[PDB]
Amino acid sequence: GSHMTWLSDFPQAWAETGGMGLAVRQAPLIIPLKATSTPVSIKQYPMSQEARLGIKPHIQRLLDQGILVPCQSPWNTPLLPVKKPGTNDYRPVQDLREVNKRVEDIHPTVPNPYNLLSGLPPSHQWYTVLDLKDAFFCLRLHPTSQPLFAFEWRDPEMGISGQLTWTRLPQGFKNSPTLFDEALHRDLADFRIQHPDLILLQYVDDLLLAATSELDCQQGTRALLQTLGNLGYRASAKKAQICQKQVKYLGYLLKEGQR
Amino acid sequence: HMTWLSDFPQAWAETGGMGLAVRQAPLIIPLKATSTPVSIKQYPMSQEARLGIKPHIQRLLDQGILVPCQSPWNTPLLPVKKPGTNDYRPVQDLREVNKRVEDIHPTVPNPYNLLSGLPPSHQWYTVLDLKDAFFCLRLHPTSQPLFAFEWRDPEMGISGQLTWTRLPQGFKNSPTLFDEALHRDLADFRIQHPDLILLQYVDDLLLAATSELDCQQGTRALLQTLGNLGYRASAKKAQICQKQVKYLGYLLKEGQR
DNA sequence: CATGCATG
DNA sequence: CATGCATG
Repeated sequence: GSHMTWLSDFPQAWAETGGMGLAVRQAPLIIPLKATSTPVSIKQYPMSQEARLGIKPHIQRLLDQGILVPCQSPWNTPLLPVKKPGTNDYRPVQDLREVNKRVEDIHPTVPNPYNLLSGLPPSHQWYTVLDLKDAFFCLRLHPTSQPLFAFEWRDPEMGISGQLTWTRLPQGFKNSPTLFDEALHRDLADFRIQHPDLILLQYVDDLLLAATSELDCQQGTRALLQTLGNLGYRASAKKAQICQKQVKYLGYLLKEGQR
Repeated sequence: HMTWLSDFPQAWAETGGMGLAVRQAPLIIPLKATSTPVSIKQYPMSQEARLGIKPHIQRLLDQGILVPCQSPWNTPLLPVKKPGTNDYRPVQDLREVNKRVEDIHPTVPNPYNLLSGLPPSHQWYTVLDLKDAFFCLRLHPTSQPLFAFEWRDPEMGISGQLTWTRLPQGFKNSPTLFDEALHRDLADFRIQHPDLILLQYVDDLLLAATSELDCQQGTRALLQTLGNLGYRASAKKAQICQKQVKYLGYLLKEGQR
């Protein structure tokens, strides 16, 4: 149709119009520690006022959304101000290595990008590719697990005088990809059943919907967006590839052939 | 009916846990322009009272509804009672805090004027009350300092104060902020169900339908919507699809009492 | 920045 | 054994 019509018919489905997501059907996650792990408090590396100002907006947006909350924890990991090469564009990166080492690994069951796409039958050649924005943040952390990802932050304006931590699955945590992948799979099982004429590929927060015609792809995408929104997820409108015979997915490019 | 608790896990507190209004962003509480922090010292309480209350504080702590803090503000924590031998419940005297917070217009219905506008045509009702309603709304970090109170406890690792991360009890504007929050959230539901009459008084709801079937279809949709929005109803108190129910202290069968 | 590992 | 760099 247009892209704008897609934005208009599904405001709750896109991160750009429906605010940040939160998976309503997902119970708070408990992060099991290794049998012998004990809290570790890695001190915050000194940070220049310039770098701090540079990442302040990132922290603020999260605080305003309740994604970051104040806490007092025996755990602590460094907050790193990563500045884009040749610019004054900063972004925060939390070094969670010491926490990851004390958390038990979860054998990732995420499918191989290649096989996933290699299964698509030649009968379904119309595609819609979406990627959920701030995916991990849509999954809540049980309060007993929140203390694990604490970091230092100071700002009188926000009434923060010590530490903050995440209420959602953090970026940088080793099991986030698989935990999210499994969550979205559970949440989309119903959709798959309601649409036997459609193929749905999903790799963590990346989705590819395949149909036999532009019409079926159109109607399937409407259903998918409505389902994702109701479920509490948010797709990136700016990056979406709706109803095309040629799309980019998981690094792979599929036109009527592959990459 | 046992299908209600099995079919709608997210809508009931028992199966869905502490709620959290997903459409409602953490709340900022505006202080009056003249206001200044108030520090009221904690009145010492019997070691027997600090026991019957200890569990509450602990439970909130563990759910993250309470958090340690250092704040310029401080209000009393009162050891209330009950007929029982050891039934002490927390009561925070937020009066000095309320006097310093900017007032907001009362938008809550008048109790009775709510039922007065109830068509005789709708005689099938469902009464639901939301559990821990105010707690579904979060407090922005910037406004959390306002509600702090003293609890030095070695056992849990508290060196001084604790404060709320959710809309607290005793805060003058809690009833109004929740009522307005729930009203906005259930608006789409009202529009999509014109043949249904929905009354809302803070955390007390009453759904009215023309027939038993309509009530059941309506109730299923309401619970589904509440769950998705993050609210939680008390399945234990719920009166589902029946012509005689009690709502807002009003007994209403086929003739209001 | 800190640094874990595949890599020669 | 030494080290480039992807990733926290």
